[PDB]
Amino acid sequence: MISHMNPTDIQKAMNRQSSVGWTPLLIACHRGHMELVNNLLANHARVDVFDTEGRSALHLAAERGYLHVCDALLTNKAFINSKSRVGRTALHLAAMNGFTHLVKFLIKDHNAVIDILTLRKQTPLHLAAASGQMEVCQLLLELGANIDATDDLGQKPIHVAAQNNYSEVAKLFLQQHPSLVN
Amino acid sequence: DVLKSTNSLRINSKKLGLTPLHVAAYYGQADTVRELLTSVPATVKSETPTGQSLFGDLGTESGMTPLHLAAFSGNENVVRLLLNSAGVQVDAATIENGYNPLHLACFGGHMSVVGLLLSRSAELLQSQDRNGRTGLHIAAMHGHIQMVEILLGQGAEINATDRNGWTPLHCAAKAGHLEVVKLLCEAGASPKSETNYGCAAIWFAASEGHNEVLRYLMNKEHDTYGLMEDKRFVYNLMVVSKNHNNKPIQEFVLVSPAPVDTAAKLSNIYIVLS
Repeated sequence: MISHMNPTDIQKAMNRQSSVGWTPLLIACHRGHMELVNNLLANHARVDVFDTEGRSALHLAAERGYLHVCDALLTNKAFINSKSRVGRTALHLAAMNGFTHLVKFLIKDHNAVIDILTLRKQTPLHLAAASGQMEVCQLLLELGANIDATDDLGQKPIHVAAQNNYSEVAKLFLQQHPSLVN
Repeated sequence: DVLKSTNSLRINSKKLGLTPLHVAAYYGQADTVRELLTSVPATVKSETPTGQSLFGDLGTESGMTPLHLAAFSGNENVVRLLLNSAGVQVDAATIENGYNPLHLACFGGHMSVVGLLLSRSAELLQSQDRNGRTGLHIAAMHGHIQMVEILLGQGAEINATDRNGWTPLHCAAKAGHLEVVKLLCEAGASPKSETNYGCAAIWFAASEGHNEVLRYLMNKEHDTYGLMEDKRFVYNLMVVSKNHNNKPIQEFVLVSPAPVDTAAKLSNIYIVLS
């Protein structure tokens, strides 16, 4: 109803940013109103907007874990392997916040790179082990990556698992025993 | 838009060999850049400038894509757009001068663009130019300190030669940026490191002024008996000692492993060169 009575300046409405730096793609993809995201992308809003934290709609929807919102973004030529101020990809946030279907959707459905480093040089297996999500790390090891890839502090993954003392995640990296990292 | 009705929007050769997308990518504003991405094929690697170029230290660059200039003036949002465009070409990025946009970020501070590019590519820390220089050489010889700190932070080989054998500590010593030399010495490069004419760091630190770089490098390890046979080094050490109250010649005597041999033999080299 608002999008009827403007000929082209709809885009001038859709390309503006909030005080945070948000476009309504960032808010709608931040909430997960899926049909609204289908409405905004049919109304051709630019997916390459960025907030003050350097984040795109894949980082917000991947942060809250919505499948068809990210699917709707990637149909609208969104860019996976974009990075934030911390250099976090969408796989980093989905691995941080426990969405295994979104991880399978990115890596399997859209060929996202597994071993993406942050600004702190962190793969999402131990950025996933930072929040300590066991089945997510089961999925990342089921897809396979460089386990003992050191971080900015030279951190093999069980070090980051031990800083936030998640015992079952260390039971995953050690009970499976793929790298002999005791 | 009104000129987009008529013009081809990638023209300029007279007095500047470039495109309007270079100028739009250079001075900032980003949605204008987006519209020019929809109108111009977005990676053109423009031309040689005629008469009088922009860019300061780049008096002439042949084939700069507009990713380079957005990497150059700082333009970080435009960097984020051009890293997500159709023709990105962050890796090859070749110029007749030889540079890559990480180096063009090194010509200024512009550490945000360095974070964007090293976060994006990361096969660019070890990217050498046509003259063999890396980014640590250019960040050294332009004296951007925290740029060198970040460039060691991502991790680069410090003892890395050019095609003539220049370590970046040679370029930092020749440019005489003292704190860059303190950073490279304090966490890295060996001062006993030659060149492809036979040199060291103190030969460049003596060849062009710079008493304090000369006393810092002279406090480090070096081969004096290889230095006193270089008569140009002896002459330039005389020249610097003339200006700086002949403390550095005293320092070159008192550092050497046999100070009496160095004072006596080097005094004879003075009298023979007289």
